[PDB]
Parts: sequence; structure tokens; C-alpha cells
Amino acid sequence: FKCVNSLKEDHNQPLFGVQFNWHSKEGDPLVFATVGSNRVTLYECHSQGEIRLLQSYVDADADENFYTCAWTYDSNTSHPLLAVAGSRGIIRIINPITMQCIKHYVGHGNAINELKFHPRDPNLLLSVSKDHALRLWNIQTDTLVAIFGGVEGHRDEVLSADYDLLGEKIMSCGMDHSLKLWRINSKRMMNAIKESYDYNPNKTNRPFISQKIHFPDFSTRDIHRNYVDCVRWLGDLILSKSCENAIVCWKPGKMEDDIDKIKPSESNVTILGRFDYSQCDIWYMRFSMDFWQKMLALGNQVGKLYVWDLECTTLTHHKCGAAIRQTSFSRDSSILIAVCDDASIWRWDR
Ligand SMILES: CS(=O)(=O)c1ccc(-c2cnc(NCc3cccc4c3CCO4)n3cnnc23)cc1
Repeated sequence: FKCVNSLKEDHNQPLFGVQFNWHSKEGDPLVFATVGSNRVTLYECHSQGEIRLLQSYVDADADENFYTCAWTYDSNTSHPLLAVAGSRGIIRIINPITMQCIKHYVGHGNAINELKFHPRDPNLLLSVSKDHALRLWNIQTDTLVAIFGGVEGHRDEVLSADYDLLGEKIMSCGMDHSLKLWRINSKRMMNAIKESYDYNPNKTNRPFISQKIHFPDFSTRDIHRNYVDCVRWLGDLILSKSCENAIVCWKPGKMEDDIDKIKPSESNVTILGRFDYSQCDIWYMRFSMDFWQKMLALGNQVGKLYVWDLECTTLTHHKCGAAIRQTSFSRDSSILIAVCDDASIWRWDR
């Protein structure tokens, strides 16, 4: 990788999220969204390292702080859509062609730390919040499918979550140092998703009833000893990190235990490996993988970018010295974008 460009957003506030749109066809514009301050900005990657500003969304609320964004598409037209959320706890769905807010979802009692769309169903949106819960939304029928939390859910702010390959289960993590598994291919969750598609407020006077999922299907606090701020599935394995200068690769149960045989009472975990690094010991630093899950990237608090080949390289630039909060690879993995605390964006081309 070589650094081919860099820019700074005029708001001068930290950029907390960056996502390439992986739903665009080959030969169609290579676009990424950045979120920071009360802004959402779209950029296009052109040849010779050129980055072109496409559109900006500025929230009507000047005190909003966006923390996350995620791309999806309309299941009937295949047109792209961008979801954004942050400190206000409001999810906004943006039409990226006009950069206008189409619709918004209220409900979390506090900030939203992460948004993720279901890998098979573009209408299923997962949000994770400082209110200790995760919420699953159906953005086609505007329904809250389920709330994951309560008694035996997270006991502190939820920082990240990820669906597995097929979206049969979710792993979440947060300030309580725990990682919890929530199966969404249970008869109860499949029926709730099915019912969310049949719901229409114009044909009934009764509200849609969301499932209250009080119990996870697995839980561990034995991987990290501090806030767990990023979790991702790697097949049936998990990659997760805290502020302890390592990404840990682990699995629930013993070495030969199949993930789908793991009971909620499972007391063991198996550590499979560690990706060690330096100077990334502050809260709120995300790692990311490319589409094919063959590369792993993580920025550190002094503007160094670590890249591992999953099949370590340190990327540095003399002008890049601020914390890199999140990175995103283009779908073909030829471009890696890094966003920083000083509102700077760095483009690295392979
Ligand atoms: C520069 S400062 O003023 O010291 C500062 C630093 C961090 C935050 C902050 C960032 N991000 C989130 N949530 C998203 C999130 C969650 C997990 C991992 C992760 C991210 C974004 C990158 O990595 N926050 C929720 N509450 N505060 C924050 C706010 C101010």
C-alpha cells in the first residue's frame, strides 16, 4: 500500500466512522461515507488517487454527534441507502443520491454506538446502544422486531456487534467486558421477522409487538479485561479487541466444540491466536476486514495503520499523527481509507 491522497473536513471534529459502499457494481462509482460532528459526507474514489466530494448531510441538530454508519440497498430497486446514528440515539436513513433523510427511528434510550445490516436481508438493521441493549429493525415495514437485553443481557454500554456470515446469529460486546451471542435463527426470531413483514399500521389499530429477548445464547468475560469495543466474526471464530494492544481470535467452548452445539451454560472459551500491536490503548478504536476477509486493518492513536494478511505491515505518513478511529477497504481491497481525530481522511492504494 502507498498513500496517494489525504484531505481534511472543514468541521475539524473527529471522524468516528467510515464505510465504503460494497453494493455498487464493477465500473460503477467507488464511494465511501464518513461520519463525524453532526455530518455525513460522501466521496468518490477516482483514478490517480483523486477523491471527489459528492454530497454532505448536515443534521438539523448541531449537538448531534454521529458515531456510526452502514450501507444497504432497497430490496425492490437495488438503489443504495445509508443509515447513520450517534449521540442522540436516533437512526436516520439517508437517500445517498439526494443526501436527504428519508426516514428516522427513535427508541434507544441513549446513544447508538454501531449499526450493522443483516448480510442476507437488506431490510434488517441492528443497532447497539449505551442503553445496554441491541435492537433489530425492519426498515421496509418500519418495525422494531426485537430488543436484545434486560436481566441477563449487557450490564453496561454496548459498543459493537456483528452478524455471522449468513446472519443466523449476532455477537455483541461492550463496557461490561463481555461478549454475548444471540441466535436469530430460533423459531421465535424467525417468526418475529416473518410477522414484521406482514405488519402495516394502516390495516390494524394495534401496535406491532417486538420480541423482548432477555437471555443470550452464550456469554464470556474471559477474553479481555477492559471495555470490548470491536467484534467481528471470522467464519465460526471471533475476532475482538479491547484497549489492551491486541485483537484476540477465539471461539466459545473447547477446541472441538461446534458453534451450533454451544449451550447458554458453556463456561469455556478457546484462544486461537493474537494480533499484537502498539499505541492503541485508548477506548473507541475499530478494526475492519475487507469483503473477502483476507485482510485485517487497525489504526492506532498516533496515526499508524496496521495491516495483516489473514491468508503485519505498518503504513505511516509524516503528516498523519492523529488517532485513526476506523478504516474501510474498497470491495476489491485495492483501496484502504483511514479517518482521524483531526478530521483527516487518508487514502492508501495497493
Ligand atoms: C476525541 S474525544 O473527545 O476524546 C472522543 C473520543 C471518542 C468518542 C467516541 C467515539 N465513538 C463512540 N462510539 C462509536 C464507537 C464505538 C466503539 C468503537 C469505536 C467507535 C468509533 C471508533 O471506534 N463514542 C461513544 N461515546 N463516545 C464516543 C468521543 C469523543
